[PDB]
Amino acid sequence: LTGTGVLTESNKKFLPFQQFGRDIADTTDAVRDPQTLEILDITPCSFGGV
Amino acid sequence: YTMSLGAENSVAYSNNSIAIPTNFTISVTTEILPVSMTKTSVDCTMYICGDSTECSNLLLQYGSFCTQLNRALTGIAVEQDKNTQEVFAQVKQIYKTPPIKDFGGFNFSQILPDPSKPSKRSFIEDLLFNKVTDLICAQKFNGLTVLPPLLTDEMIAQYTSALLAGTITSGWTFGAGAALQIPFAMQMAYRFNGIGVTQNVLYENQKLIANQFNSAIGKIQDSLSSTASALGKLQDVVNQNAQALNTLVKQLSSNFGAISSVLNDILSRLDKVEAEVQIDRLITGRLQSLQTYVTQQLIRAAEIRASANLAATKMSECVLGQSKRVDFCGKGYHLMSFPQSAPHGVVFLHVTYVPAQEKNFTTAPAICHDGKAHFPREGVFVSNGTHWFVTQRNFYEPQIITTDNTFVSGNCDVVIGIVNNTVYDP
Amino acid sequence: SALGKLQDVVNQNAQALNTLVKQLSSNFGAISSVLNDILSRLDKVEAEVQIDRLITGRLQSLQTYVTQQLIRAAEIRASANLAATKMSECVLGQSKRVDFCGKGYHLMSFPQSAPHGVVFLHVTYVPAQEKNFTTAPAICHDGKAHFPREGVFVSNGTHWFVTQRNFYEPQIITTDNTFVSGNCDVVIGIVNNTVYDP
Amino acid sequence: TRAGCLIGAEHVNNSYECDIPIGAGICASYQTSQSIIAYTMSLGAENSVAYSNNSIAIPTNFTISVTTEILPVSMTKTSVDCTMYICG
Ligand SMILES: *[C@@H]1O[C@H](CO)[C@@H](O[C@@H]2O[C@H](CO)[C@@H](O)[C@H](O)[C@H]2NC(C)=O)[C@H](O)[C@H]1NC(C)=O
Ligand SMILES: *[C@@H]1O[C@H](CO)[C@@H](O[C@@H]2O[C@H](CO)[C@@H](O)[C@H](O)[C@H]2NC(C)=O)[C@H](O)[C@H]1NC(C)=O
Ligand SMILES: *[C@@H]1O[C@H](CO)[C@@H](O[C@@H]2O[C@H](CO)[C@@H](O)[C@H](O)[C@H]2NC(C)=O)[C@H](O)[C@H]1NC(C)=O
Ligand SMILES: *[C@@H]1O[C@H](CO)[C@@H](O[C@@H]2O[C@H](CO)[C@@H](O)[C@H](O)[C@H]2NC(C)=O)[C@H](O)[C@H]1NC(C)=O
Ligand SMILES: *[C@@H]1O[C@H](CO)[C@@H](O[C@@H]2O[C@H](CO)[C@@H](O)[C@H](O)[C@H]2NC(C)=O)[C@H](O)[C@H]1NC(C)=O
Ligand SMILES: *[C@@H]1O[C@H](CO)[C@@H](O[C@@H]2O[C@H](CO)[C@@H](O)[C@H](O)[C@H]2NC(C)=O)[C@H](O)[C@H]1NC(C)=O
Ligand SMILES: *[C@@H]1O[C@H](CO)[C@@H](O[C@@H]2O[C@H](CO)[C@@H](O)[C@H](O)[C@H]2NC(C)=O)[C@H](O)[C@H]1NC(C)=O
Ligand SMILES: *[C@@H]1O[C@H](CO)[C@@H](O)[C@H](O)[C@H]1NC(C)=O
Ligand SMILES: *[C@@H]1O[C@H](CO)[C@@H](O)[C@H](O)[C@H]1NC(C)=O
Ligand SMILES: *[C@@H]1O[C@H](CO)[C@@H](O)[C@H](O)[C@H]1NC(C)=O
Ligand SMILES: *[C@@H]1O[C@H](CO)[C@@H](O)[C@H](O)[C@H]1NC(C)=O
Ligand SMILES: *[C@@H]1O[C@H](CO)[C@@H](O)[C@H](O)[C@H]1NC(C)=O
Ligand SMILES: *[C@@H]1O[C@H](CO)[C@@H](O)[C@H](O)[C@H]1NC(C)=O
Repeated sequence: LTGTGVLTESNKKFLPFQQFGRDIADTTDAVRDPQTLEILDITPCSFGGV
Repeated sequence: YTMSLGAENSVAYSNNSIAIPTNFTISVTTEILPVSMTKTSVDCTMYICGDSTECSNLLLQYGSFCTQLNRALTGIAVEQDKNTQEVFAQVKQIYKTPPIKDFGGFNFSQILPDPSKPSKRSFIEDLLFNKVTDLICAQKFNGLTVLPPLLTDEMIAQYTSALLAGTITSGWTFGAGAALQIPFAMQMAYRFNGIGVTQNVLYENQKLIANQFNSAIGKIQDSLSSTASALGKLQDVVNQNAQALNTLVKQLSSNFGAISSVLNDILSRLDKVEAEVQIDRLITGRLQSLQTYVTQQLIRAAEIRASANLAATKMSECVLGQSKRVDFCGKGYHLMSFPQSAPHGVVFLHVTYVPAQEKNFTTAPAICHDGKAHFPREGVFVSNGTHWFVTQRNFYEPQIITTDNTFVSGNCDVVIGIVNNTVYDP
Repeated sequence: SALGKLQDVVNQNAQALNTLVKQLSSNFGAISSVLNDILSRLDKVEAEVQIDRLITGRLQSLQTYVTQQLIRAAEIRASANLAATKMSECVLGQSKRVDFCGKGYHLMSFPQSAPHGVVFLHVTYVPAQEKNFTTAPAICHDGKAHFPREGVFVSNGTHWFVTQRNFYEPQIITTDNTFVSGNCDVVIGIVNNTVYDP
Repeated sequence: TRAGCLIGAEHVNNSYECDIPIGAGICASYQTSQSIIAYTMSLGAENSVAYSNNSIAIPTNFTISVTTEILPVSMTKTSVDCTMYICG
């Protein structure tokens, strides 16, 4: 699942069969690391208009 | 069921019967008008080609679609602030209410700002702001940003307070030039003289008029605090903008004939020669969605601009003056109006003069005393059965028919329906 | 910057055509932007593939331009209706509407022609020098209350006068200037002064 | 600011007329040594009408002022050949 963003430890309690997690706009907002059984939030890096 | 158009009312018309109200009731009505909507700044490159390099190179081949869309959105964002300024900044000098509330019985403490609360807004303004009410993060992450307005809520509240203070301390002279102080009693007398009612009615029933005004303001507050559908016009625009943003942000979950809706799912499976078709289909679909959204936003902005022009016209004609246009500054004979701030809108409190209790009387178009036809200067001849009098139109105040009340023109054999009656000579 | 409202319209009408001409030069995914370059290098079966893309792109551009022009024409029609209303009201008459025929009391207006627009020279009546005075709702002379017919009572400190609301012209309070209505026990803030009889 | 982080303009406490609208009540200007400054836009001179129950103001003079107003009426016509534009 290629992407770009800032990773942060999530507090969402994923069930043992919950691998990924999508947002309202069909975008991955949470992912489970395959090696370490931890939930990580996917947030795009800081941006904005100039 | 078949909808009823209203109760059937048969008017007792006659060639010698007239109805003149013997009383009146001051009625205060509210009107909600949108003035602006939420600004939108759609990052076209991040929406169509979010975090991609080849997608941007393919999108640059289409032309200046992103440029013209951003230009239209910038024009909308500028014209929204332009409308807000043209509506809420009709004066070039902020006024302030005096510390003494010696108006004559009228209670304006419910529409003037309260220094206790931090936000310099009145009670009605607080109610209106409370009656109008994560998707925001999802919209922001896809390139849909909301720009803040130029004038904050505090500045709009200060403008409304200045308009209200000018209206209650100078009447309508503050709009045509410098503010001229005048007691509120004389201001209401001028208002009554504007609608065709003699000024003595106010100087004789000022207590009743002030009590009715206070009761009307209280009922307006109770109605705004009880129901949740009085500010539906602004909530409608808010919900429409929110639904448009939600549709624009959910259109990204469509394939448009491609193998996947995510660009990373295509750039990680296909090469640089086969994924071109899928990326082109996605770009076409998203660009069509953006064009449709921009067209809808332009039409909605035109509607909001029309509404804001109407609101500014109503402000200038009802608050800064006394408009004689029927059903414009509320239903009835317009006396005065007070503006009120509202989220992305304006709310007026139109004070109107409404007759209450009318009575049947016998009328005559003219009176002949010594072979000369007499016509009322300002009023109409009435008869209570035995005697004849002359009274104003919008109020029952009988007076003796004298030479100073009627003028002579013609003779008796020319007017149809003329009766005989003596004309007093002072 | 006096004719900025017309300059912006002209600039937008020129920039729309400029953007259309520039988008004419787009490729829209084809091998070239020029039609003759594609029609003279590829065979019919292979040329139609690019001709369809070019036609679709240019048709989308034309539709966008027509939609923008329709919205701009609706805005211009609204502005022209407003201008015609202002003409018929201020020029061909005297409108009592506040802040409509210029800021102030509208006296008259003179229309002026402008490139793709109209210019109105609104003439307004604005008071300049004001003074403070002591006012009163009515006057008590012989138990009756005297209200002004057209004007308001003023006092310069010792005497009472009656003058119009928009100009200072003091006159003696006579029976021909004020009318009698009611008594002098219900009016709030009433005062005492003599009423002259001619 | 509430609109964002403005970098390159000095923050002043004096309130001037909004020249360059930035957003959220903040505007920019080019003043004095010359540099871009940012400030909260003002609304006008704070006035206080001397209201009273027995005070009236009646003007003793007048000034006839002429104010111009420009309104668009029409725009340039354009008849785009829908066939020659796409298939020249
Ligand atoms: C005009 O209508 C008002 C409102 O109904 C009348 O005021 C009421 O009059 C009744 C009877 O005189 C009193 O019992 C109420 O207390 C009054 N209400 C208020 C708020 O003052 C008024 O009397 C009517 N005028 C005339 C001439 O009949
Ligand atoms: C205008 O109306 C308000 C609200 O009815 C009045 O505020 C009341 O004032 C009295 C006396 O100070 C208090 O006992 C009440 O509790 C107040 N009401 C509320 C809701 O707070 C106010 O006094 C009125 N204005 C005038 C000049 O009397
Ligand atoms: C019609 O109005 C006249 C004028 O007021 C009434 O005449 C007066 O009536 C009262 C009581 O009935 C008497 O005290 C007065 O002396 C009468 N005035 C004169 C000049 O005669 C008359 O009664 C009214 N009629 C009706 C049916 O209301
Ligand atoms: C008003 O008075 C005139 C005269 O003062 C009345 O005219 C008379 O009408 C009767 C009936 O038609 C005739 O017989 C008389 O010859 C008329 N007199 C004159 C001098 O022409 C008139 O009828 C009266 N109007 C009303 C409504 O009573
Ligand atoms: C208020 O106005 C009255 C009327 O103009 C002034 O009375 C006049 O005062 C002058 C100055 O002495 C006399 O020459 C006139 O004879 C007075 N006229 C009358 C009718 O009395 C009065 O002085 C003014 N008061 C103030 C304070 O300016
Ligand atoms: C205006 O004049 C009337 C009568 O000339 C004054 O009324 C009198 O006032 C005195 C003092 O208050 C009382 O002793 C009398 O009984 C009153 N007479 C009547 C018939 O009411 C009135 O006070 C004067 N106005 C002012 C402001 O002084
Ligand atoms: C109203 O204002 C005008 C303009 O200020 C006054 O006209 C001036 O009057 C002074 C005094 O006579 C002259 O010196 C100026 O030359 C006048 N200026 C113009 C442009 O005419 C006028 O006098 C004022 N009216 C009153 C009653 O004070
Ligand atoms: C191998 O992966 C498992 C999870 O599948 C993890 O628990 C374990 O620690 C990993 N071991 C090493 C040596 O990385
Ligand atoms: C006037 O007459 C009509 C018809 O007789 C009647 O319906 C109406 O109630 C009358 N008006 C009053 C005030 O009684
Ligand atoms: C009013 O109408 C009645 C009913 O037809 C008629 O008898 C009477 O003469 C009319 N009066 C006038 C002045 O027209
Ligand atoms: C009227 O009185 C107020 C309050 O004292 C004052 O500010 C104002 O200047 C006065 N008007 C004139 C014309 O002097
Ligand atoms: C005007 O207001 C002052 C201050 O409250 C008061 O003393 C005076 O009695 C009032 N006069 C009238 C006529 O209301
Ligand atoms: C503006 O006011 C703040 C608050 O007291 C102060 O810290 C700051 O130094 C002031 N800036 C200027 C330029 O006076």
